[PDB]
Formats: sequence, structure tokens, C-alpha cells
Amino acid sequence: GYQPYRVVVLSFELLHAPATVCGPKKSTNLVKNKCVNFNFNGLTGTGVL
Amino acid sequence: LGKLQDVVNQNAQALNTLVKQLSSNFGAISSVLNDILSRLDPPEAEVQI
Repeated sequence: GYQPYRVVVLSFELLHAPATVCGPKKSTNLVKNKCVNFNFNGLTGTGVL
Repeated sequence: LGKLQDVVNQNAQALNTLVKQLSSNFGAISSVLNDILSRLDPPEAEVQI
């Protein structure tokens, strides 16, 4: 208790704008006009582009 | 033709209201199910959902 403890707080502002930092996952080609499952910067959905 | 017209509005308005009810938190962190699911594991996502 008396001895110190190092603390780091990582605050991520998930702004609905271009994302400067993103994970290591590799993207894939883009498909259109067909019902597909899509991910964009973390926004996940299912539909037709 | 007010009477008939009135009927239509009474219905249409109701539907609109219902649809808008999908954008309310009701206390959850977000009103979008996909965001809650993609940010939280099921053990903590159950409470929000």
C-alpha cells in the first residue's frame, strides 16, 4: 500500500470520423450488389452495397 | 374531406413515432444493437440488451 504503483489510462475516443489507429486485421476485396456481411472500421452489418 | 384525411394522419403519425422509438437508449449505453454486441462480451451485453 505505501509503496507506489504505476498506472496508465488508455482513453479511446470512438469518434464517428476517420480512424487513425486500427487493429492488425487484414482487409479484403470489396464486393457489391450481393447480400454480404460487411465491416467498416468496426461498424459491422449485413446488407447490399 | 377532413374526416377521412384525419384518419390517415392518425395512423401515419403513430407509425412514425414507433420507428423513432428505435433511437432511444432507454438506459443502455447505445441504441444500436450491433454496437453493443461488437463492443461487449455476452456476459456484460446481456444487461445492456
